[PDB]
Amino acid sequence: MLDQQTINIIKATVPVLKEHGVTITTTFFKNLFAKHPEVRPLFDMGESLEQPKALAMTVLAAAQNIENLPAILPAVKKIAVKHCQAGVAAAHYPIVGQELLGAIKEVLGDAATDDILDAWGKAYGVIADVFIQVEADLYAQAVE
Amino acid sequence: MLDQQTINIIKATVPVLKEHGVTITTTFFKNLFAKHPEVRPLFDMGESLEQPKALAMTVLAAAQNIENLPAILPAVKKIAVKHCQAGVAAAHYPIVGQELLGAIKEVLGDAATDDILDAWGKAYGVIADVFIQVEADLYAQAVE
Ligand code: HEM
Ligand code: HEM
Repeated sequence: MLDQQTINIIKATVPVLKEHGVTITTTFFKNLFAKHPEVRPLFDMGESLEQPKALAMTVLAAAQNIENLPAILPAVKKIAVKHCQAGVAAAHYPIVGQELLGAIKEVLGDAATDDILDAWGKAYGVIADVFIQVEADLYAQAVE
Repeated sequence: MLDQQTINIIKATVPVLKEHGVTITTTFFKNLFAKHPEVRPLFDMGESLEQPKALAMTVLAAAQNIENLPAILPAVKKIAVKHCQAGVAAAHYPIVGQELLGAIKEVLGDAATDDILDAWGKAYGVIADVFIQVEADLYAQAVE
Protein backbone atom coordinates (compact mmCIF):
# COMPACT_ATOMS: atom_id res chain seq x y z
CA MET A 1 0.00 0.00 0.00
CA LEU A 2 0.95 3.60 -0.72
CA ASP A 3 1.83 6.16 1.96
CA GLN A 4 -0.04 9.48 2.18
CA GLN A 5 2.54 11.71 0.50
CA THR A 6 2.61 9.31 -2.45
CA ILE A 7 -1.19 9.62 -2.64
CA ASN A 8 -1.00 13.42 -2.34
CA ILE A 9 1.41 13.56 -5.26
CA ILE A 10 -0.81 11.35 -7.41
CA LYS A 11 -3.96 13.34 -6.61
CA ALA A 12 -2.20 16.68 -7.08
CA THR A 13 -0.45 15.89 -10.38
CA VAL A 14 -2.83 13.60 -12.28
CA PRO A 15 -4.86 16.59 -13.54
CA VAL A 16 -1.66 17.99 -15.07
CA LEU A 17 -0.97 14.69 -16.79
CA LYS A 18 -4.57 14.50 -17.99
CA GLU A 19 -4.41 18.04 -19.39
CA HIS A 20 -1.41 16.87 -21.45
CA GLY A 21 -3.04 13.55 -22.31
CA VAL A 22 -2.27 13.54 -26.03
CA THR A 23 1.47 13.84 -25.36
CA ILE A 24 1.45 11.05 -22.75
CA THR A 25 -0.49 8.71 -25.01
CA THR A 26 1.55 9.26 -28.17
CA THR A 27 4.95 9.23 -26.44
CA PHE A 28 3.95 6.09 -24.56
CA PHE A 29 3.01 4.10 -27.67
CA LYS A 30 5.93 5.42 -29.74
CA ASN A 31 8.43 4.29 -27.12
CA LEU A 32 6.61 1.03 -26.29
CA PHE A 33 6.70 -0.23 -29.88
CA ALA A 34 10.16 1.14 -30.71
CA LYS A 35 11.94 -0.22 -27.62
CA HIS A 36 10.00 -3.47 -27.16
CA PRO A 37 9.39 -5.10 -30.57
CA GLU A 38 8.44 -8.37 -28.86
CA VAL A 39 5.05 -6.92 -27.75
CA ARG A 40 4.10 -5.61 -31.21
CA PRO A 41 2.36 -8.88 -32.18
CA LEU A 42 -0.17 -8.39 -29.35
CA PHE A 43 -1.38 -5.18 -30.98
CA ASP A 44 -1.85 -6.75 -34.44
CA MET A 45 -5.52 -7.09 -35.45
CA GLY A 46 -7.24 -8.16 -38.67
CA GLU A 47 -3.83 -2.50 -41.62
CA SER A 48 -1.11 -0.51 -39.85
CA LEU A 49 -0.14 -1.25 -36.23
CA GLU A 50 -3.22 -0.56 -34.10
CA GLN A 51 -3.55 1.12 -30.68
CA PRO A 52 -5.92 1.06 -27.71
CA LYS A 53 -5.58 4.84 -27.35
CA ALA A 54 -7.12 4.93 -23.88
CA LEU A 55 -4.50 2.64 -22.34
CA ALA A 56 -2.37 5.33 -20.69
CA MET A 57 -5.33 7.59 -19.88
CA THR A 58 -7.00 4.62 -18.16
CA VAL A 59 -3.95 4.21 -15.90
CA LEU A 60 -4.37 7.90 -14.99
CA ALA A 61 -8.09 7.40 -14.32
CA ALA A 62 -7.25 4.48 -12.03
CA ALA A 63 -4.64 6.64 -10.29
CA GLN A 64 -7.21 9.38 -9.77
CA ASN A 65 -9.27 6.69 -8.02
CA ILE A 66 -6.30 5.29 -6.12
CA GLU A 67 -8.28 5.48 -2.85
CA ASN A 68 -11.40 3.78 -4.25
CA LEU A 69 -10.07 1.20 -6.68
CA PRO A 70 -13.09 -1.04 -6.10
CA ALA A 71 -15.11 1.65 -7.89
CA ILE A 72 -13.26 1.00 -11.15
CA LEU A 73 -13.59 -2.78 -11.05
CA PRO A 74 -16.28 -3.00 -13.74
CA ALA A 75 -13.87 -1.29 -16.16
CA VAL A 76 -10.93 -3.41 -14.95
CA LYS A 77 -12.80 -6.67 -15.43
CA LYS A 78 -13.71 -5.78 -19.02
CA ILE A 79 -10.16 -4.72 -19.83
CA ALA A 80 -8.84 -7.86 -18.11
CA VAL A 81 -10.93 -10.03 -20.43
CA LYS A 82 -9.32 -8.34 -23.43
CA HIS A 83 -5.85 -8.74 -21.89
CA CYS A 84 -6.27 -12.48 -21.34
CA GLN A 85 -7.67 -12.79 -24.86
CA ALA A 86 -4.57 -11.05 -26.23
CA GLY A 87 -2.08 -12.99 -24.09
CA VAL A 88 -0.95 -10.25 -21.71
CA ALA A 89 1.52 -11.58 -19.13
CA ALA A 90 2.48 -10.34 -15.68
CA ALA A 91 6.00 -9.82 -17.06
CA HIS A 92 4.65 -7.25 -19.55
CA TYR A 93 3.50 -4.81 -16.88
CA PRO A 94 6.95 -3.51 -15.88
CA ILE A 95 7.59 -2.76 -19.56
CA VAL A 96 4.39 -0.74 -19.89
CA GLY A 97 5.18 0.95 -16.57
CA GLN A 98 8.65 1.93 -17.75
CA GLU A 99 7.37 3.62 -20.90
CA LEU A 100 4.46 5.30 -19.11
CA LEU A 101 6.92 6.81 -16.63
CA GLY A 102 9.08 8.00 -19.52
CA ALA A 103 6.07 9.81 -20.96
CA ILE A 104 5.18 11.25 -17.54
CA LYS A 105 8.76 12.50 -17.18
CA GLU A 106 8.49 14.22 -20.58
CA VAL A 107 5.22 15.98 -19.80
CA LEU A 108 6.23 17.17 -16.34
CA GLY A 109 9.64 18.31 -17.58
CA ASP A 110 11.35 20.67 -15.14
CA ALA A 111 8.64 19.75 -12.60
CA ALA A 112 9.51 16.03 -12.72
CA THR A 113 11.22 15.57 -9.33
CA ASP A 114 12.58 12.15 -8.31
CA ASP A 115 9.97 11.84 -5.56
CA ILE A 116 7.14 12.59 -8.00
CA LEU A 117 8.41 10.06 -10.54
CA ASP A 118 8.93 7.56 -7.71
CA ALA A 119 5.35 8.18 -6.61
CA TRP A 120 3.96 7.42 -10.06
CA GLY A 121 6.10 4.29 -10.21
CA LYS A 122 4.56 3.10 -6.95
CA ALA A 123 1.03 4.00 -8.03
CA TYR A 124 1.47 2.22 -11.37
CA GLY A 125 2.70 -0.86 -9.51
CA VAL A 126 -0.39 -0.91 -7.31
CA ILE A 127 -2.67 -0.45 -10.32
CA ALA A 128 -0.84 -3.11 -12.35
CA ASP A 129 -1.02 -5.57 -9.45
CA VAL A 130 -4.83 -5.32 -9.63
CA PHE A 131 -4.88 -6.21 -13.32
CA ILE A 132 -2.25 -8.91 -12.83
CA GLN A 133 -4.25 -10.66 -10.10
CA VAL A 134 -7.60 -10.35 -11.89
CA GLU A 135 -6.07 -11.71 -15.09
CA ALA A 136 -4.31 -14.57 -13.27
CA ASP A 137 -7.65 -15.64 -11.86
CA LEU A 138 -9.24 -15.30 -15.33
CA TYR A 139 -6.50 -17.46 -16.84
CA ALA A 140 -7.11 -20.03 -14.09
CA GLN A 141 -10.86 -19.84 -14.67
CA ALA A 142 -10.43 -20.72 -18.35
CA VAL A 143 -9.21 -24.26 -17.60
CA GLU A 144 -11.67 -25.11 -14.84
CA MET B 1 -5.56 3.51 2.45
CA LEU B 2 -3.95 1.96 5.53
CA ASP B 3 -0.55 3.06 6.80
CA GLN B 4 2.29 0.57 7.23
CA GLN B 5 2.00 0.35 11.03
CA THR B 6 -1.68 -0.48 10.80
CA ILE B 7 -0.97 -3.24 8.28
CA ASN B 8 1.82 -4.65 10.45
CA ILE B 9 -0.55 -4.90 13.43
CA ILE B 10 -3.16 -6.67 11.30
CA LYS B 11 -0.61 -9.19 9.99
CA ALA B 12 0.79 -9.86 13.47
CA THR B 13 -2.55 -10.34 15.24
CA VAL B 14 -4.86 -11.99 12.70
CA PRO B 15 -3.32 -15.40 13.47
CA VAL B 16 -4.28 -15.00 17.16
CA LEU B 17 -7.82 -14.10 16.16
CA LYS B 18 -7.94 -17.10 13.82
CA GLU B 19 -6.74 -19.41 16.61
CA HIS B 20 -9.69 -18.14 18.68
CA GLY B 21 -12.07 -18.28 15.73
CA VAL B 22 -14.95 -20.07 17.44
CA THR B 23 -15.17 -17.39 20.14
CA ILE B 24 -15.05 -14.54 17.61
CA THR B 25 -17.76 -16.11 15.48
CA THR B 26 -20.14 -16.98 18.30
CA THR B 27 -19.68 -13.70 20.20
CA PHE B 28 -20.16 -11.75 16.98
CA PHE B 29 -23.50 -13.37 16.07
CA LYS B 30 -24.82 -13.34 19.64
CA ASN B 31 -24.20 -9.60 19.96
CA LEU B 32 -25.31 -8.79 16.41
CA PHE B 33 -28.76 -10.34 16.82
CA ALA B 34 -29.24 -9.23 20.43
CA LYS B 35 -28.26 -5.59 19.88
CA HIS B 36 -29.61 -5.11 16.34
CA PRO B 37 -33.02 -6.81 16.00
CA GLU B 38 -33.69 -4.91 12.76
CA VAL B 39 -31.18 -7.08 10.82
CA ARG B 40 -32.63 -10.39 12.03
CA PRO B 41 -35.07 -10.64 9.11
CA LEU B 42 -32.14 -10.79 6.64
CA PHE B 43 -30.97 -14.04 8.24
CA ASP B 44 -34.48 -15.56 7.93
CA MET B 45 -34.90 -18.57 5.60
CA GLY B 46 -37.98 -20.69 4.91
CA GLU B 47 -36.55 -23.49 11.12
CA SER B 48 -34.15 -21.78 13.54
CA LEU B 49 -32.57 -18.35 12.89
CA GLU B 50 -29.77 -18.97 10.38
CA GLN B 51 -26.09 -18.02 10.46
CA PRO B 52 -23.43 -17.82 7.75
CA LYS B 53 -20.80 -19.08 10.20
CA ALA B 54 -17.94 -18.00 7.94
CA LEU B 55 -18.88 -14.31 8.00
CA ALA B 56 -16.41 -13.09 10.64
CA MET B 57 -13.71 -15.59 9.65
CA THR B 58 -13.97 -14.27 6.08
CA VAL B 59 -13.27 -10.73 7.33
CA LEU B 60 -10.17 -12.16 9.02
CA ALA B 61 -9.17 -13.95 5.79
CA ALA B 62 -9.54 -10.68 3.89
CA ALA B 63 -7.43 -8.97 6.56
CA GLN B 64 -4.77 -11.66 6.11
CA ASN B 65 -4.72 -10.54 2.47
CA ILE B 66 -4.95 -6.81 3.21
CA GLU B 67 -1.98 -6.13 0.90
CA ASN B 68 -3.41 -8.15 -2.00
CA LEU B 69 -7.16 -7.64 -1.75
CA PRO B 70 -7.55 -8.26 -5.49
CA ALA B 71 -6.67 -11.90 -4.72
CA ILE B 72 -9.90 -12.37 -2.76
CA LEU B 73 -12.17 -10.84 -5.42
CA PRO B 74 -13.54 -14.13 -6.72
CA ALA B 75 -14.87 -14.85 -3.21
CA VAL B 76 -16.03 -11.25 -2.68
CA LYS B 77 -18.06 -11.34 -5.89
CA LYS B 78 -19.89 -14.49 -4.90
CA ILE B 79 -20.63 -13.18 -1.41
CA ALA B 80 -21.74 -9.85 -2.92
CA VAL B 81 -24.38 -11.63 -5.02
CA LYS B 82 -25.77 -13.17 -1.83
CA HIS B 83 -25.66 -9.77 -0.09
CA CYS B 84 -27.58 -8.00 -2.85
CA GLN B 85 -30.05 -10.88 -2.93
CA ALA B 86 -30.65 -10.51 0.81
CA GLY B 87 -30.91 -6.70 0.79
CA VAL B 88 -27.64 -5.77 2.52
CA ALA B 89 -27.13 -1.99 2.65
CA ALA B 90 -24.02 0.16 3.02
CA ALA B 91 -25.49 1.39 6.31
CA HIS B 92 -25.35 -2.18 7.68
CA TYR B 93 -21.58 -2.43 7.45
CA PRO B 94 -20.79 -0.15 10.43
CA ILE B 95 -23.09 -2.33 12.57
CA VAL B 96 -21.28 -5.53 11.61
CA GLY B 97 -17.97 -3.74 12.13
CA GLN B 98 -19.01 -2.67 15.62
CA GLU B 99 -19.90 -6.19 16.71
CA LEU B 100 -16.82 -7.72 15.09
CA LEU B 101 -14.64 -5.30 17.04
CA GLY B 102 -16.59 -6.19 20.19
CA ALA B 103 -15.79 -9.87 19.62
CA ILE B 104 -12.12 -9.09 18.93
CA LYS B 105 -11.94 -7.11 22.17
CA GLU B 106 -13.45 -10.10 23.99
CA VAL B 107 -10.91 -12.58 22.61
CA LEU B 108 -7.86 -10.39 23.11
CA GLY B 109 -8.77 -9.44 26.67
CA ASP B 110 -5.59 -8.04 28.21
CA ALA B 111 -3.97 -7.66 24.79
CA ALA B 112 -6.72 -5.45 23.38
CA THR B 113 -4.75 -2.20 23.32
CA ASP B 114 -6.46 0.87 21.85
CA ASP B 115 -4.03 0.89 18.92
CA ILE B 116 -4.74 -2.76 18.07
CA LEU B 117 -8.52 -2.18 18.16
CA ASP B 118 -8.12 1.02 16.11
CA ALA B 119 -6.13 -0.92 13.50
CA TRP B 120 -8.84 -3.56 13.20
CA GLY B 121 -11.44 -0.81 12.86
CA LYS B 122 -9.52 0.71 9.95
CA ALA B 123 -8.85 -2.64 8.30
CA TYR B 124 -12.52 -3.59 8.55
CA GLY B 125 -13.44 -0.25 6.97
CA VAL B 126 -11.21 -0.91 3.96
CA ILE B 127 -12.57 -4.43 3.56
CA ALA B 128 -16.18 -3.30 3.97
CA ASP B 129 -15.63 -0.58 1.38
CA VAL B 130 -14.74 -3.28 -1.17
CA PHE B 131 -18.01 -5.11 -0.55
CA ILE B 132 -20.01 -1.87 -0.49
CA GLN B 133 -18.77 -0.72 -3.90
CA VAL B 134 -19.08 -4.14 -5.56
CA GLU B 135 -22.62 -4.47 -4.22
CA ALA B 136 -23.50 -0.92 -5.28
CA ASP B 137 -22.48 -1.80 -8.84
CA LEU B 138 -24.46 -5.06 -8.63
CA TYR B 139 -27.55 -3.18 -7.48
CA ALA B 140 -27.15 -0.71 -10.35
CA GLN B 141 -26.52 -3.56 -12.78
CA ALA B 142 -29.86 -5.10 -11.80
CA VAL B 143 -31.81 -2.15 -13.29
CA GLU B 144 -29.85 -1.55 -16.49
C1 HEM C 1 -1.03 -1.51 -16.41
C2 HEM C 1 -2.24 -1.02 -16.67
C3 HEM C 1 -2.97 -1.17 -18.03
C4 HEM C 1 -4.12 -0.53 -18.32
C5 HEM C 1 -4.89 0.45 -17.42
C6 HEM C 1 -4.53 -0.91 -19.66
C7 HEM C 1 -5.65 -0.44 -20.30
C8 HEM C 1 -6.14 -0.88 -21.51
C9 HEM C 1 -7.34 -0.39 -22.17
C10 HEM C 1 -8.30 0.70 -21.65
C11 HEM C 1 -7.46 -1.07 -23.32
C12 HEM C 1 -8.60 -0.91 -24.34
C13 HEM C 1 -9.72 -1.84 -23.89
C14 HEM C 1 -10.94 -1.72 -24.78
O1 HEM C 1 -11.55 -0.63 -24.85
O2 HEM C 1 -11.29 -2.74 -25.41
C15 HEM C 1 -6.36 -2.00 -23.43
C16 HEM C 1 -6.12 -2.88 -24.46
C17 HEM C 1 -4.97 -3.61 -24.67
N1 HEM C 1 -3.87 -3.67 -23.81
FE1 HEM C 1 -3.85 -2.90 -21.88
N2 HEM C 1 -3.60 -1.80 -20.15
C18 HEM C 1 -2.63 -1.99 -19.19
C19 HEM C 1 -1.55 -2.83 -19.34
C20 HEM C 1 -1.20 -3.54 -20.46
C21 HEM C 1 -0.02 -4.36 -20.62
C22 HEM C 1 1.09 -4.54 -19.55
C23 HEM C 1 -0.02 -4.88 -21.85
C24 HEM C 1 1.06 -5.81 -22.43
C25 HEM C 1 1.31 -5.84 -23.74
C26 HEM C 1 -1.24 -4.44 -22.50
C27 HEM C 1 -1.65 -4.78 -23.77
C28 HEM C 1 -2.87 -4.49 -24.33
C29 HEM C 1 -3.31 -5.01 -25.61
C30 HEM C 1 -2.54 -5.97 -26.55
C31 HEM C 1 -4.70 -4.43 -25.83
C32 HEM C 1 -5.58 -4.69 -27.08
C33 HEM C 1 -6.62 -5.77 -26.83
C34 HEM C 1 -7.45 -5.89 -28.08
O3 HEM C 1 -7.00 -5.41 -29.16
O4 HEM C 1 -8.57 -6.47 -28.00
N3 HEM C 1 -1.93 -3.62 -21.63
N4 HEM C 1 -5.56 -1.84 -22.31
C1 HEM D 1 -16.71 -7.34 5.11
C2 HEM D 1 -17.87 -7.62 5.70
C3 HEM D 1 -18.62 -8.96 5.46
C4 HEM D 1 -18.12 -10.16 5.12
C5 HEM D 1 -16.65 -10.59 4.92
C6 HEM D 1 -19.23 -11.08 4.99
C7 HEM D 1 -19.14 -12.43 4.68
C8 HEM D 1 -20.20 -13.28 4.43
C9 HEM D 1 -20.11 -14.68 4.05
C10 HEM D 1 -18.82 -15.51 3.83
C11 HEM D 1 -21.36 -15.15 3.91
C12 HEM D 1 -21.75 -16.58 3.50
C13 HEM D 1 -21.70 -16.63 1.97
C14 HEM D 1 -21.99 -18.01 1.46
O1 HEM D 1 -21.16 -18.94 1.65
O2 HEM D 1 -23.07 -18.18 0.84
C15 HEM D 1 -22.28 -14.07 4.19
C16 HEM D 1 -23.66 -14.16 4.15
C17 HEM D 1 -24.55 -13.21 4.62
N1 HEM D 1 -24.21 -11.95 5.12
FE1 HEM D 1 -22.31 -11.11 4.98
N2 HEM D 1 -20.40 -10.39 5.24
C18 HEM D 1 -20.06 -9.08 5.53
C19 HEM D 1 -20.95 -8.08 5.83
C20 HEM D 1 -22.30 -8.22 6.02
C21 HEM D 1 -23.21 -7.17 6.45
C22 HEM D 1 -22.80 -5.73 6.80
C23 HEM D 1 -24.44 -7.69 6.54
C24 HEM D 1 -25.70 -6.90 6.96
C25 HEM D 1 -26.70 -7.50 7.60
C26 HEM D 1 -24.36 -9.08 6.13
C27 HEM D 1 -25.40 -9.97 6.05
C28 HEM D 1 -25.35 -11.24 5.50
C29 HEM D 1 -26.52 -12.05 5.25
C30 HEM D 1 -27.99 -11.69 5.52
C31 HEM D 1 -25.99 -13.35 4.66
C32 HEM D 1 -26.85 -14.55 4.24
C33 HEM D 1 -26.94 -14.65 2.73
C34 HEM D 1 -27.76 -15.87 2.39
O3 HEM D 1 -28.35 -16.49 3.32
O4 HEM D 1 -27.82 -16.24 1.19
N3 HEM D 1 -23.05 -9.37 5.83
N4 HEM D 1 -21.54 -12.95 4.51
